[PDB]
Amino acid sequence: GEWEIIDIGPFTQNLGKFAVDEENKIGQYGRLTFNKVIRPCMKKTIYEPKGYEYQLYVYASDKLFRADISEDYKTRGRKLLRFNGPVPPP
Repeated sequence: GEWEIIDIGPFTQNLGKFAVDEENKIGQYGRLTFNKVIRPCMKKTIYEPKGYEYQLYVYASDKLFRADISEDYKTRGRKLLRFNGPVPPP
């Protein structure tokens, strides 16, 4: 469907790593150390253009953040859209 809760296994954990790595290039929160992605994790399907958006809760340097990631359907390239926090536990 258009909105879907997905698993928090390695694929999702690696999305969270990507978000923290990208956030370290902006440096808003200093040098963040990736800890863990936790539930819930949301996958939005984009039909035009084909692609996905992922909304994650990711612990980094033992703080909780919300990160939004785009992934292109055809090339699978990723972008960090949004990285906010600390946020309350879901």
